[PDB]
Amino acid sequence: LPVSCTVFVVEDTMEGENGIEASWRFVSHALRYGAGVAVHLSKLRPKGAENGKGLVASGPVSFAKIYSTLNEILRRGGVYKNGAVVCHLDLSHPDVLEFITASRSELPWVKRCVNINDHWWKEATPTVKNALLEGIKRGDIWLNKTKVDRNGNRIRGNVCLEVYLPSRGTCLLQHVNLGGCELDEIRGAFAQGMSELCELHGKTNVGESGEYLPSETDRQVGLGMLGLANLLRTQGVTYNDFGRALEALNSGRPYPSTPGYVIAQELKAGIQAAAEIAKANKMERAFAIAPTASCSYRYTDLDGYTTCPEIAPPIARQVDRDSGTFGVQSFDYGPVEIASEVGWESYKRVVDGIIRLLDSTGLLHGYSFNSWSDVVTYDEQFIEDWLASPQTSLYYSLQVM
Amino acid sequence: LPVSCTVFVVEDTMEGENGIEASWRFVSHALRYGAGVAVHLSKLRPKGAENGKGLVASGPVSFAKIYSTLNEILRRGGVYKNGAVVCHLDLSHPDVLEFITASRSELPWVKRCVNINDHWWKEATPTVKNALLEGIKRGDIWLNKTKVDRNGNRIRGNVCLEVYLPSRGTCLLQHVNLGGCELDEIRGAFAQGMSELCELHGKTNVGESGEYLPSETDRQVGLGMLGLANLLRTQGVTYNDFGRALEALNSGRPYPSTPGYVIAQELKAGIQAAAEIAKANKMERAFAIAPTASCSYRYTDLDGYTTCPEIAPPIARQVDRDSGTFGVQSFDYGPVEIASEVGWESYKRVVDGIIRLLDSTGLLHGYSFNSWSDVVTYDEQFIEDWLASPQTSLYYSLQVM
Ligand SMILES: Cc1cn([C@H]2C[C@H](O)[C@@H](COP(=O)(O)OP(=O)(O)OP(=O)(O)O)O2)c(=O)[nH]c1=O
Ligand SMILES: Cc1cn([C@H]2C[C@H](O)[C@@H](COP(=O)(O)OP(=O)(O)OP(=O)(O)O)O2)c(=O)[nH]c1=O
Repeated sequence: LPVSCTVFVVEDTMEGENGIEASWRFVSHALRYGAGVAVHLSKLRPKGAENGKGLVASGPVSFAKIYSTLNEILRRGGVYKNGAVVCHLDLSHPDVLEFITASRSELPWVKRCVNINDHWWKEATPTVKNALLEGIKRGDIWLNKTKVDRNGNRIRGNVCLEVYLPSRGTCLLQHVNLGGCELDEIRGAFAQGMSELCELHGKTNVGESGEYLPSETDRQVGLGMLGLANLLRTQGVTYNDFGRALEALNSGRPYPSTPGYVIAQELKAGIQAAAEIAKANKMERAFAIAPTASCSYRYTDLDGYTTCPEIAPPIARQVDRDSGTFGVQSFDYGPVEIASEVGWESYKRVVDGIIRLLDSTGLLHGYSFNSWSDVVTYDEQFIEDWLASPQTSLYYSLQVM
Repeated sequence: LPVSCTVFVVEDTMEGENGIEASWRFVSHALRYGAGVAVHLSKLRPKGAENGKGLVASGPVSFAKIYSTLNEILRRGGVYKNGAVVCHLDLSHPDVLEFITASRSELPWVKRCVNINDHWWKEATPTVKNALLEGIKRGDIWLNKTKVDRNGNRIRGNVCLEVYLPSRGTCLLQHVNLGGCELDEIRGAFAQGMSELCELHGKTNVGESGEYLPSETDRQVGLGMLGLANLLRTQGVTYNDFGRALEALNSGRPYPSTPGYVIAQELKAGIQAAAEIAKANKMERAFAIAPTASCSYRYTDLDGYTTCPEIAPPIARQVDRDSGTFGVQSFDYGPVEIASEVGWESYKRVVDGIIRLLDSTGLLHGYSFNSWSDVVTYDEQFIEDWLASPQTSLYYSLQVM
């Protein structure tokens, strides 16, 4: 199916409609088509908890092994080999420590994400914090925040962390190419994208298979953006200037009409237009920023160069992608600013400003924030700053220098 | 349930009534109650077989890992911890070699049995034979023969190898205590046991759960025997004399009326009476010899000593059984002959004679033959002799001296 991702929550019982065995069947079905899953194990009771009629429960870390085996077998046998599994878990779970410290031999083919917020982080003991920092520094444990819908009932993130869905949901995404649109066309492009997304929401028919929710009950769609670096290059605006202009616009402070200010105002106007169009069709959540590693390569800017993925600056001007089918393809991002030159502060400020702009309308799913391992030093201060900032995830740990 | 064992055969398809996923659910259900399973993987296509719509199949050895994980988790969490899994496989399967050589790290918590006969053994290449001999010498691979019902449709052995059942079947067993019955009472005891088994066959209601076959369609029961060594001791008959008498009786040759001959004639008469009673109730198969390690300890002979398990001679006169609940219990088998003193030949001849007597009526399931590793040298000649002899399995590799 076109469904890129799906979300499943497993109840604390072996059998049922959403039982662990039903979880095995659903994961097998999702992997046989290539779509990834995010099996949330936050409800399984802790390991060693005795009920009285002796059933010494094993805990989520035990079933992680079953999911790992299923993933390995089916992905190596599956038609689509791009599927992945992400076994989310909470930070308040008493088992989290074990979940953090399991070596790659025990759980070889499953990524791991931790749902954290202010309360659980504060309550966590120092040992758990140190284990989390060590894990993230080695690139094993991802982070994600917790957000409740307007009714207060919990919603859960997907595989790639920027879309928030309920149980057995699905994800519909569409990307707007900033590099390929002129400054005046931004609002029109945003309106066209949002209208197309609203129209396409009701014609997917994903839920007909009986595994997914019906389309009428979802009321969600994600309008992401890609190709910011090319736009900044074309207008001759550096990341520092764009970040300062975005911060000034968001704070409401007066600012001179520099090109960065014009771009920021155009982005705000387009976001507002898209928000109005979505509100017309009764869309709960509209804006979601997802990585475009597999989608950016098929688009081009005005000058003919390849558009940079999402809004971050490309690590290197030229990228050589190796695929077993089409071989090795060497593409160029043009004379754009790259990670080492811009610096950590400019990138962080720019992403924070854009995420604040998108969130201002209240229709934000999330963002798949990266992290440059060769520049910043992982510390509890870094996690505190990440939690304080409007970001909503921590995806990968790259090397830039 | 009282069901000691069950048999499942998995088809070559992911979904269905007997699909691999149905196999996972059935194995989980069987393990949650302690009853073991014998998941026959002889129908899964070989690893690496391509169909054209790319599905590079993994093979049975891959799903052995899923079954191992399920067994580990559920047995350590299961209420009854006596459950076990035995992943049968054929000798003609092109994957058998891998199945034989997998180390204990890959498949830690699943036993392995090989279904062999004359044709497959002859067709097997030397490397497979050497791998099988090495495996059996280390006590990893068990053997079992192939037998077809009166209609020619294949039937499959259970976990402990002496009962032959169809898919989703069950096993009903009852044991006759030779040590606790006088020489004249043998026929009456056999008749009583067979009548009780026939009566109890139709009142188990195992198939009401929807997983097992209905009781009306089974038409099977197993009348085993235990406590031969005590009987031989009481009558003052050594294993050699009893074996010679049994061989003479079976061959039809004239023989003097020695005590061994009297015992053999009584056994034959009792077997014939039980066979007639079973045939009265239309029983397809009636006689099955199973190990009594967990059942012999609750019975006593005429002199008050504990009866020896099945028909083999006990390894040591005194046995100290350690259980976490009742602690350590030291029981005595009395002044009975033991393994080293009797020798391999006498034991082999006695078991062969008794199995021939039981098979003479055509109502034999099988026998769980042991093997003394410290006496016999494993060679292709040994396997040839085992195949030639009326035995039907090869269970464990013990040490006697
Ligand atoms: C039976 C069993 C349960 N468990 C644990 C893990 C599951 O999350 C949890 C679900 O057990 P349940 O299936 O709900 O056990 P139960 O219904 O018989 O008893 P109760 O209602 O009190 O739970 O039990 C094991 O880990 N291993 C086992 O073998
Ligand atoms: C899809 C898939 C199949 N297989 C192998 C193992 C199973 O024994 C076997 C069953 O596949 P099927 O489910 O029968 O595949 P199919 O129905 O789409 O195509 P066909 O009818 O030709 O089989 O395929 C894998 O090993 N891994 C996989 O991911």
